[PDB]
Amino acid sequence: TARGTPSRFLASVLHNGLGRYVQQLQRLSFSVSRDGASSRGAREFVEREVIDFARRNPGVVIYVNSRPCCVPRVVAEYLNGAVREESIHCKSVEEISTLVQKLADQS
Amino acid sequence: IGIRLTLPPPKVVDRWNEKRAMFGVYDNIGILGNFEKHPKELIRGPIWLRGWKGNELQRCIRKRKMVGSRMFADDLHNLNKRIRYLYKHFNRHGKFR
Amino acid sequence: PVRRSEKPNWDYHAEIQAFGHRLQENFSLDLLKTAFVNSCYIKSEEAKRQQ
Amino acid sequence: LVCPPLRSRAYTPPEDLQSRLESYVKEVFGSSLPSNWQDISLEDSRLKFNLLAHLADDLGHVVPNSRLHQMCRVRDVLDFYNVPIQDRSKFDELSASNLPPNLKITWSY
Amino acid sequence: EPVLRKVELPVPTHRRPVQAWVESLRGFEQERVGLADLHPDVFATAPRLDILHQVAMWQKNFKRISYAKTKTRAEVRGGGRKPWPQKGTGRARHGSIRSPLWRGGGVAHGPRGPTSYYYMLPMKVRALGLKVALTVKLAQDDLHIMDSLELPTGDPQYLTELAHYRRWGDSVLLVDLTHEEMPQSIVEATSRLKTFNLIPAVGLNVHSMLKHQTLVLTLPTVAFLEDKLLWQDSRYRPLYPFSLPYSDFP
Amino acid sequence: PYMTREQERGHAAVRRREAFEAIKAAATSKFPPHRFIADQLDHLNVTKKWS
Ligand SMILES: [Mg+2]
Ligand SMILES: [Mg+2]
Ligand SMILES: [Mg+2]
Ligand SMILES: [Mg+2]
Repeated sequence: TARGTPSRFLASVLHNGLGRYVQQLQRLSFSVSRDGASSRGAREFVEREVIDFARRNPGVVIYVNSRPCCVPRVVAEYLNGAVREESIHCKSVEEISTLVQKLADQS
Repeated sequence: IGIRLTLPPPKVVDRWNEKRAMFGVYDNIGILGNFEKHPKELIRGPIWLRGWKGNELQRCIRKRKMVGSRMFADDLHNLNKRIRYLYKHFNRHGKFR
Repeated sequence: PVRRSEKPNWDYHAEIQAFGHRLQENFSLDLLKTAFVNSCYIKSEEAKRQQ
Repeated sequence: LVCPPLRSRAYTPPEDLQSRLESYVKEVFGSSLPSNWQDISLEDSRLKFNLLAHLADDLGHVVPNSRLHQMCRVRDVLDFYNVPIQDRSKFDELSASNLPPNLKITWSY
Repeated sequence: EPVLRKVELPVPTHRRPVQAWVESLRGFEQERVGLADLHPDVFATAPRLDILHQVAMWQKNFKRISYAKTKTRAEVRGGGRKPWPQKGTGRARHGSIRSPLWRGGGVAHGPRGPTSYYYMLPMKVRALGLKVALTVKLAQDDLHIMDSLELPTGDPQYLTELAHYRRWGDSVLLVDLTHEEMPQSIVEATSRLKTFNLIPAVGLNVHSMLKHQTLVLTLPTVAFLEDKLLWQDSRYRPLYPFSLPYSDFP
Repeated sequence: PYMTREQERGHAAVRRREAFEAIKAAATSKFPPHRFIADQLDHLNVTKKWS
C-alpha cells in the first residue's frame, strides 16, 4: 500500500550516470552448507556461475561461509551500507543466476 | 496467546537403537523362508485385527462378534450405539444415491 | 555500530583490491595501504603492542 | 591388531603402463599366441581374477564391483586405467584453482 | 586360494551374468579373494524407484496399528438432559452438554479406536522390490560378498577400522543363512555396537539395506535368495498358499 | 459481387478438406507423455554433496 509504505523522490547514488559508472553492489556473502538438500541450487551455483560472476565483475567482492545451515542465505550490502537479505531456499540454479545478476544491477 | 515465549528443549533423536535398527526385519519370512509362516501373524496387536483391514463399522462388528463377550457392559453398550448410528449414517446419509 | 573489519566476512587485502577494481583504478598496494593508514591508528597499534 | 595408514583413493596413471600390463598379459597367457591382443576376452573367472588381482596390488587402484562385469575385454581395462581419478575436497580444489583476489571461500570446520 | 562360484541356475542367452569381488574377515589387508558371477535379471533390473517407494513404505505401514481414540458426545459422561427451555431465554438453542461445541465435549470426526492400515502387496511386486534393491547396490558398489563371517580378534575396534579402511560407510548390514551357524566372535561384536547390524537371510528386507549405507552377504546366502527370487521369476500359478507341500518345492 | 454462385461452387473444397483432416490428426494425436530414466533419476541428485 502506498500510504502504509514510505516513499521517496527518485534519486541516484552520487550521480553515477555522468562520470565513470561504478557497480554499486559492494559485497556478496553467501551462506551455504556441506549438507542440507535445499543447498543444491546454491552449491551448483557456486561451482559454475560464481566463478564466472567474479571474472565478469572484478569490482564486487564475494564471500562464502560454507557452514552448517538448515536454510541457505545470501546477504548483499551496497556502498551506502544498506543491507538486503533474500532467501535462496529451494531455488534452481537458473533463478539464482538471474537473482544475483539483478542484485548486481540494482543500487 | 497460543505460542510459547521460550523454546522447548531440544529432543534428542536416536536414529540407531534396538527398534529402528531392527525395524523392517522378518517381513519377507514367506518369500525366502520356504513359506513356513505368513507375515500377518508377526504383528503384535489386538485379536480383533491381526492382518485385516476394516472401516469403523467393519472393525466394530468384528470386535463384538469375536471379543464382545469379554468386553465390559458400558463399552459394549457404547459399541451397539456406535454401529447403529453408523449403520444408518453410511446407508442413508451422504452423496451417491 | 562498529567497523566492518570487526564484523564477520572480511578480508583486508582482498577488499582494497576489489575496491580498486570498483572505481577503475590499478596501482601498487604499497601506495594504497599508505594512503588508507592514518597516524592515529599507529598510536593505538604501538600502544596496544606495548601494553 | 595393527592398522596401517589408509591408501589414498586418488590415483594417476604412470607412463608406459601399457608396457607394464602387456608384460603381465604375456606372463599369464606361456605367451600370447594370437596377435591383436587387445581383443582378447576374459570369459573365465580365473583368468579375470589373476589379471585384475595383479593390476590392483601392483598399481594401487581397484576396479569397483559395478565395472568389472563391464570389463569384458582387455582394452576396456586399458580405458578404465588410462583415465585418471582424484580425491580432494571441494574446498581444496577450489582453493587450488586460480581464483581471483576478490573471491574468497572459507571452511568453518 | 581363489574361491569361484558359477551360477547353478540357467541364464538367458541374450544377458550375460555380472562378476563381483569376494572378501573375508580372517585378515585385515585381505581384499579381492574370489569372484562370483551373478544372474543379470535380478542384479541388473531397472532402477524402478516407484517400486522401492511402495514396498519400502508398505512394511512401514501394514505393521502399523493405531491406538488413538476420542469419546463422542454419546460416550462422554453426561449430556442427557436439556440445560434450558427452547424459547424461555435469550441463550442459543443447545439440546444437551458434551456436544462438539461445548467445552470438554466429544469430537464429531476424530480418531476411532485402534485402526488397521494392513494391506498386502502382490508377492511378485514384493519379490521384485527385493530384486531391484540389491541391484542398485551393485550399481553403486554398496554391497559386498565374502566367504564367511569369521575373524580371530572379534572386537568392535577391529571391525570399525576394517570398515572405513576399505571405505564401506557408516552403517552396514551383515547377512547369514540360518540363525544357528553365526560364529560367536562376529555376533558378540555386533551385539556391543549398533551400526554394523546383523540379520539372517530370512529377515532380509529392502528397508534395512536402504537405511544402512552398505550391505554384506555370504556365498551360501547369495545362492539362497537367488534360488528363491528366480523361482519367483519362473514361478508356477498359485492355486493355494505355499505353506502346504508340493512335488518339487519343499 | 465478384463471382457468381455456380462460379464459386467448388474452389475451396480442397482447403476445407485438408484443414479438417489436420484437425483429425490433431485429435488422434493424444497420449500421455514419454517417460525417461534421466528425468526419473535426476531426483536422486538432491543429495549431491561435496567431498
Ligand atoms: Mg448420552
Ligand atoms: Mg432424556
Ligand atoms: Mg436433541
Ligand atoms: Mg474429551
